[PDB]
Amino acid sequence: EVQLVQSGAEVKKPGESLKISCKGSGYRFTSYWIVWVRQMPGKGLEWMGIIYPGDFDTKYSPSFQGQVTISADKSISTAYLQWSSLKASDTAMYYCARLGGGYYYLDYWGQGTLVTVSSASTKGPSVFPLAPSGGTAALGCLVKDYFPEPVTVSWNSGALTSGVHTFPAVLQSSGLYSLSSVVTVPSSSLGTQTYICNVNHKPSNTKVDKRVEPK
Amino acid sequence: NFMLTQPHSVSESPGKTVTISCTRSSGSVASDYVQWYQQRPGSAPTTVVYEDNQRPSGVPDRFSGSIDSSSNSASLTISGLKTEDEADYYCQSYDNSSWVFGGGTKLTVLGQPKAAPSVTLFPPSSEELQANKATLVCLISDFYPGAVTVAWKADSSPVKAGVETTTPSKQSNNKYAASSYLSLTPEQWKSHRSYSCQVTHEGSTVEKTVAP
Repeated sequence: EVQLVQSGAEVKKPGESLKISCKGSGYRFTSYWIVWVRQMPGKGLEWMGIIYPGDFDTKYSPSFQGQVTISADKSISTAYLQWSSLKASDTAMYYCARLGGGYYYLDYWGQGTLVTVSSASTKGPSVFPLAPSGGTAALGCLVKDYFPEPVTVSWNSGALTSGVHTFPAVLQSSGLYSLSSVVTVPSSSLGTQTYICNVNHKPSNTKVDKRVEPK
Repeated sequence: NFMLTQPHSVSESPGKTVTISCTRSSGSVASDYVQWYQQRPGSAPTTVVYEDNQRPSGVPDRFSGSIDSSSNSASLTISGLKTEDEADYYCQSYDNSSWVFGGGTKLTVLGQPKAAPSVTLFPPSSEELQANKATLVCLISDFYPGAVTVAWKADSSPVKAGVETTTPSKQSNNKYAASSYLSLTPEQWKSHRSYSCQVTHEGSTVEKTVAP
């Protein structure tokens, strides 16, 4: 099975250098061109360049020439994309793909590497209870001012899944994120069932368990 | 330096046929081969057409490429539309050893129920007020199509400052959700008689109100 596996998501500050990777397996790595593509959040595909690992033949798109370095390490079947000085505008998803099969096309893709570049510093969230029509009540918690993503929210340590709606975060002008999770429950269950939102924020080594009760 | 121009969005009923055109600004389209890629949200692109009209294995025969040299364009044609064909489609060709992508076309498969948003509005928690802060939370869900406008009001007066709103995002049930946050000092919150979140969708407005 042919396969291209890219390196994990990166969160960086502007000015830092970064080298991300694309590892080939199940084929002769030196015998196929590797393409790099950029996709900024919510935008289209942009060709960055291409490289033939066999002889390091490398071509860049005009808009990327001199902005980034494409290279390869033959001995470990890995192609690379690197920056010497990250800009916030380098925030994007990066894909690699193999040009293969008698005319070739992009037949295998890496899973993508997300690069987030921001001046924001790591910060754990402040969690606030959102206290509770028909026999149905809505309650939740507000996960305020954290960086970076992701935060994971569960209810009653994963015991409550039905009626749970966790909304995608907003990015504020401060560079910090905020999200909300709300759960819909039978109103008859209020005061007979405990409701606690478990908010884990790995990057800040912070986990909060917020009990939510009627005002 | 040539560009590949394609329409921002096409749409069609399921079972029918839709066409996505790709036009190049310089040179003749027959000079370089044209590829098409499909990309669903949260996923890597896949090749669906290469070498103008070839179909990679695995790709349904409902996908086909063509070239129209008179209008200097290439086309992706999808017959017998299915909901899974909802995605972004990118054409791609060559300009002297450098790859050029079209801007992409969002394909919408019609037929989905139009739904008005459900709005839940939360006042600032007693705990947040203790930290000398206040946030109003407007949760907007189950609306289709995915486009809403949010307006905040202090009593009956518009509020522009301290407003952050998300883009609509697709839920699991193929409807859309979004949220809006109004930031206030505890003093502003105690000052007014009420605050309101107004959500407009397809010309109709749902308004929720909370009070200190």
